[PDB]
Amino acid sequence: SYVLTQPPSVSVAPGETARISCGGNNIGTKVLHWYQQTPGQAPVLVVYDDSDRPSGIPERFSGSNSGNTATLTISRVEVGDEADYYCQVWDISTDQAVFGGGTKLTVLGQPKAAPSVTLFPPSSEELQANKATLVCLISDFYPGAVTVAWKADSSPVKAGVETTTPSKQSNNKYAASSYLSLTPEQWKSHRSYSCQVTHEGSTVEKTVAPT
Amino acid sequence: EVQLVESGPGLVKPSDILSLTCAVSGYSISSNYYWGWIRQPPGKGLEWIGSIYHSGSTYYKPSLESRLGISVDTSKNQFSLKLSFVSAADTAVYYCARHVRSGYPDTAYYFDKWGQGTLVTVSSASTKGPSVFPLAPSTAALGCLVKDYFPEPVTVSWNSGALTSGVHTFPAVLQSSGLYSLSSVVTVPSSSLGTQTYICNVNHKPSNTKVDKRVEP
Repeated sequence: SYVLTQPPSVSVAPGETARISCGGNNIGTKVLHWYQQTPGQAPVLVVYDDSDRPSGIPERFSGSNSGNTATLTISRVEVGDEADYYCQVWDISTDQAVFGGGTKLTVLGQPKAAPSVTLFPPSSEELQANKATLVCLISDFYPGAVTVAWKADSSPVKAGVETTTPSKQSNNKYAASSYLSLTPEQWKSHRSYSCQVTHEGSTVEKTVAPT
Repeated sequence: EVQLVESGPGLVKPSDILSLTCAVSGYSISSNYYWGWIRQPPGKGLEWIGSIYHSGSTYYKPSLESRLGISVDTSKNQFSLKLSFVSAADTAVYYCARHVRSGYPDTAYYFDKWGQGTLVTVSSASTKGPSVFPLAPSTAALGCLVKDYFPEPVTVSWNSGALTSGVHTFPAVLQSSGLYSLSSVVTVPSSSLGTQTYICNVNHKPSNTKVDKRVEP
């Protein structure tokens, strides 16, 4: 099948011009189309027929195609343009649509933001049901990675910990959550439990205790 | 003005048939265009599946052709997908999309109108509704823990949708057990705790679970 090659990632400063390449053998002989996809939503057509824009798409988005490489060009890049961009062709030799693997656009210069951490103890209701879950909710951080450590009193605990990947909040900051599953006996036998969130070298710790 | 909406089961057992339907609004399939399906496995790229014209003529992705059927019902303005012998590799968000034929000479199609997508999980595990527990406030953060459900997704609102500002519903964790849990938290004025009632409304369509849990201080 025909192959379209895109770089996995492109970074650009705000207000500058982002260029996203899409390589293919003699791709210049085919018409190429492009999609923008924001985390959690359906893709949106931004360019079709190499260089044309659907109504409603800003003139900042332009396309070109010649030789063995096509390019989506985004002028005066805004933080709001962060998304995954896909190129696409129709392969006449095999009657199928082919997509590139996608390029994630990052806009540089976004300020570091420390996480907000909220930690909840097991509910009375859950304890009544002979179970216990500590819930550590982590939000508003940038860049989008944290590591989470839990402690029972001062002892690190890894068993029973489940942590999500980071997710984009659309304010372009990130969120994640971590859960610690305990027995009611474990909950009762310690003075406190702590969720410790490390972000860019700085640790934010929150603690809860049986009340 | 043209809209597309996918529907069908969110859970299919391995080796069974995955079926979806796309309802079109704002344009008659009988008039024009190809109509087709694109999917996206969690965390991966887009993959085209196939398309159909009102005459019944189809294009199928060659790698899937042996397992694929696409049908069209112009009388109901809908078209459908059937993918047989599924495995976990077929867990994905499935989109329907209008396929526009380019005005250029060589055959070319692009996708100008898309549905919102629907998740289908392929798994042998049974549907399970969540247990919902209140996360009591000590402004104040309060919430609901939506524990141990399968499959995705779950929706959460607050006060039947009357409360929206300050709401943060977090993406679910997938546990080693194969079940999911998520939490939804809302930040509210500390001042309002004695006077305002707070209820999270949890909906898990796959198990027909509807829970309203009041969260008390």
